[PDB]
Amino acid sequence: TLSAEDKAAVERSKMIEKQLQKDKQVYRATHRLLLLGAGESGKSTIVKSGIFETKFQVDKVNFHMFDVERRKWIQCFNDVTAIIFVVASSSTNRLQEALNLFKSIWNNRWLRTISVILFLNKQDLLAEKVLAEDYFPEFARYTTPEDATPEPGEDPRVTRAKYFIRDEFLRISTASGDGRHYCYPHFTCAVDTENIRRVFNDCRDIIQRMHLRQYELL
Amino acid sequence: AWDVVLCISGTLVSCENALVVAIIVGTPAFRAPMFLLVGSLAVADLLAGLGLVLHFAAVFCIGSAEMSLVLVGVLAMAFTASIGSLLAITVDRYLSLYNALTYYSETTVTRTYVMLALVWGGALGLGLLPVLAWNCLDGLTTCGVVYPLSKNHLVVLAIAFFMVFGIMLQLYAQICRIVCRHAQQIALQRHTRKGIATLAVVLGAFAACWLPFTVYCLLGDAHSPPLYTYLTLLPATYNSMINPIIYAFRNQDVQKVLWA
Amino acid sequence: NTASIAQARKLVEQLKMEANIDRIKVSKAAADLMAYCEAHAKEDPLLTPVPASENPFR
Amino acid sequence: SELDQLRQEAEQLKNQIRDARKACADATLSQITNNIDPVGRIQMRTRRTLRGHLAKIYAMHWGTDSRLLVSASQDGKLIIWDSYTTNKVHAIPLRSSWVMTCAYAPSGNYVACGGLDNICSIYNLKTREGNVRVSRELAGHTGYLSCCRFLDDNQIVTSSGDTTCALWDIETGQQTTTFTGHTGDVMSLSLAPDTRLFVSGACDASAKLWDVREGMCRQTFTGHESDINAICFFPNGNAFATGSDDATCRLFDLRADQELMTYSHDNIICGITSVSFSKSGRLLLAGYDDFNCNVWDALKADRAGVLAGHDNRVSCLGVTDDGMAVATGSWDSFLKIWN
Amino acid sequence: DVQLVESGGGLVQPGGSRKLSCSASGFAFSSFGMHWVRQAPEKGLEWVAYISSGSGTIYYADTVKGRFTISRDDPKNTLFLQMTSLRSEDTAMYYCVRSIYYYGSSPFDFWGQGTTLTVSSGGSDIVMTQATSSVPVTPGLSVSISCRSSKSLLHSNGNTYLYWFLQRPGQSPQLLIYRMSNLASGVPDRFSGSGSGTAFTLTISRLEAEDVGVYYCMQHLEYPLTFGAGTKLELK
Ligand SMILES: CCCCCCCC/C=C\CCCCCCCC(=O)NCCO
Repeated sequence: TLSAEDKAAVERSKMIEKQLQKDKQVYRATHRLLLLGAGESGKSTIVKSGIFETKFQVDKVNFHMFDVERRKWIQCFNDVTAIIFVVASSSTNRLQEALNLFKSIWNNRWLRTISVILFLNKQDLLAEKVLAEDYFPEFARYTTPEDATPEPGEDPRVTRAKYFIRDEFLRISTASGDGRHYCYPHFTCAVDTENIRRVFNDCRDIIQRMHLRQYELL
Repeated sequence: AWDVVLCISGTLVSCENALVVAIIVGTPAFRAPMFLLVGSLAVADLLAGLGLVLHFAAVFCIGSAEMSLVLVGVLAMAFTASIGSLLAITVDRYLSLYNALTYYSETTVTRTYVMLALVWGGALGLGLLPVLAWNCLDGLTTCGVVYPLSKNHLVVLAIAFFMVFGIMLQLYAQICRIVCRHAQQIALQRHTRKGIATLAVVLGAFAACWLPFTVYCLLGDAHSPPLYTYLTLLPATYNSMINPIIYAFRNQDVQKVLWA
Repeated sequence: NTASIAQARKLVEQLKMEANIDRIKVSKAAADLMAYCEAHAKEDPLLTPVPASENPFR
Repeated sequence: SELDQLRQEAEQLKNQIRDARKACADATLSQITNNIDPVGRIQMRTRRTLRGHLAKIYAMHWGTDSRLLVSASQDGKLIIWDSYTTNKVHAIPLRSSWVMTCAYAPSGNYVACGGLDNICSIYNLKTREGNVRVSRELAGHTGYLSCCRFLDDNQIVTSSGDTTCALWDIETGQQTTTFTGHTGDVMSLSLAPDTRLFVSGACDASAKLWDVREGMCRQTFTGHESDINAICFFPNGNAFATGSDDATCRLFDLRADQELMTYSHDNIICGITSVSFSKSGRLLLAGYDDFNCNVWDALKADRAGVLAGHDNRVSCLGVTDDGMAVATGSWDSFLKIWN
Repeated sequence: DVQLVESGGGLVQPGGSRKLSCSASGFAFSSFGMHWVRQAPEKGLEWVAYISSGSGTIYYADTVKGRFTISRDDPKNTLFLQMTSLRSEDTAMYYCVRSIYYYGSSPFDFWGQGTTLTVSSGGSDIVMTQATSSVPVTPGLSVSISCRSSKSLLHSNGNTYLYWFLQRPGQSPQLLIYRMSNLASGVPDRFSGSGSGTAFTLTISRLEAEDVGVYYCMQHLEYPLTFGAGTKLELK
């Protein structure tokens, strides 16, 4: 049927599809993360011309975290596996804006299947400020959840405020989860070297939960 | 005259598995290892149903001994491929969780091909004995319950449905080990029915359909009443009817494709 | 200071230029879009289906 | 002060413009189109599906021969398809994986691309070495590229996210003209049939009719309550259509200088990502976020069909010069040919 | 910049063997299919071999099948032809040709210098016909060469796979027209191609003194590829 020349064209098409498959084999072997936060949040501390890509490898698994006027571009990112959210534990009352920002991320139409890793940075500053809340009157009627496991040698008031902030984020987290995405919070300090294993494990159990939900086991 | 019931059950099983195979093949998107294994199970069930219809037609219209002897081996290959597809699907499910991160590499495709090859090589190896190696026509080799097959073959093919049930149950226990941890973690910061129901449905139907025959084949001879072998082989076809519903017809994308 | 007056005056000339155009009645500016469609309706494949004999994507 | 009186003068001019526009409007298009026969049900079936892209598809553009087309996706590939036989003529890797637009030279010797790199890249398809090479890199924009369209082998207009368009000279790389006056980011543009004029819609919910020769905003059009994502000239170059986030399309006329018709329905609530016309300008092919593409009757606004075969949102569509087929891309990495 | 340099020629006794090499430099070698085409001293061109891109398809001529083997080495950009059991009819000059196939490309658009091989003394194929074989012309006058085919070349998809080559004395051939109506790149627009089905004509206008040589027609519809006898243009 084909002419002597159309067969060569088809051969070229196949030899192109071969390289396309070879590239797809490596496209799917990397996990894409969307680091997010404000300038003073502490993003630079965690990283250990409008886009700043990065590459790293943990236990033979390659990650493609790339740090990035947010309503449009962030909408084109419905394929990442997890979002890393960095917030400052210190209240000007810009913290509320962060909460608002978080809310906007959670309810977005094209980000309703992307789980969020949450980092609550600047623990030392919060502890110093508390030892030396007022802007959230609801903190008066708050009791530390029993599940709390505060670090040794910590005043109960610091634990109260810390868990108050964490649960304030988790309140909007759990409002409309629907089971398709969750939030993984952590209390990261300035000098902390384990922040990479936390992302590793959270990315692992995100996928484990997705699979379990596929099998109707969860 | 239960043969008519057996034939109609085979026809219904074949219809369901044919629908599953058509849905899977039609869409070029469904080519992941899970879909390959599900399609393998559906094809094996369809082949079993077609074999059961052909043997009813043969013993009803075309009284040929060779055709019956070939089909009473084909059905034995089909119901060994179908109960090997399940043990394949379960080992895929447990490594898609033990290896959640690397599950989307190419080594998974290689292991899927290896499992499929070792599923079909065994259906052929333990489905050719009824014709090739040992039969009941002559030789006096302790003829088994079924018309043309030896007792030894039917003991071997009962020691298998026990080993392949034991491993499957062990792997699902290991899966529940993780499901419990995840459920506890979810319930912690939120202040069981789904997992238990799914496990019971997918692990009790399999057992309560292939334990009756697999026990009859070990505690019976050619002198037992015929109805017994008709009574214990209805659950086997019931399982082939159930499996498509459990696996293929409970996936969101497959259901959406079906709706169109 | 100077920037505000500069941008205001620039917008002033812009508004002059925009408002100095000659506009026509919609009754005539709408009949053209009807005449164009009626005139060219014949050679519009998607509008009028063509037999698969000459359809390159058949 | 000068500011106050200037403000009163500006608002007076605005109200005068509004009053003149109201006076010029006597009979609506819908009233005149009461006697034309309805288009009738439009049934379109897919004919080719073009697989091979690794990620979501952002842009798509036909060739002038109605057979070749180019597509760009998130994975950083620019693929040239022979639609007739579904063949991959070329596959071009990108230096930057953030590309949001693609164009095909009207002659056929070059292609263009750009995105979050703020640079427009022109690729030569007919090198003597038998490969595809980066012919030119145009830089100077302060924001991401939203759209780009060739005027000829030597000139290309581009719209950036810094509210400014441009008109370059590819041989040298220096912008021969610059268009400024928008308030928000410009999201699209559409060259006129004669290439003497073009339009553009921005996030400020306004569309401006520019002039390539000198660079003056001839007219400004408003009426949308949200961003304008897509824009297209009528085949005769005497009108255009705009699609916005408020789930409505609007047909503007240049001569009358005001809106003519609105295409919307209550049961439609999703945004619009792309619009296109038919060779006779009798069908308007919008592309919505609900994975569908309604087919509006341009002269009556009454729907006439749907293109429902995509598994994700439709991000781009186009119609061939001969008006023989319509291609649609989407976020599931497949292009579909329809007719 | 583009060069195809062939080597490995010389004198061979009958029944011996030899190897010809083609070094290609200045273009993307791996993207091009290659041909070996030979011309006996006082004769026209004759296709010999073909190896596609990626070495996924190798064709041989019926006169050399079994004896000749064609191969390529992409990493070092070389093309090889191994000849064994050399007859006395394998005396000729061999040319290395490049060809790229995709929608709208121009195959057969660069020929090497060529190398000489001399050996001491000791069907259903499409036939191309050029009935006329000599034409005397003067500068400033229009010429018309003709070619004929035994089979209809117009393919179903709408193409017509006919090519035109021009060999000047002492130099390798050169592509003028491909698919009988498409002018190549770098050729003056005075040349024009025409024809329909089985009779084809090449028309020349404003003839100059740099158009003296032999003109060949070739068919690419189906293998093997067959050349014409070769019309010759003489100076007055
Ligand atoms: C690598 C995977 C291997 C898994 C093996 C699983 C054990 C096989 C289970 C079940 C096999 C049962 C075979 C029944 C034979 C039917 C005879 C018949 O139809 N007679 C009708 C005439 O009355």
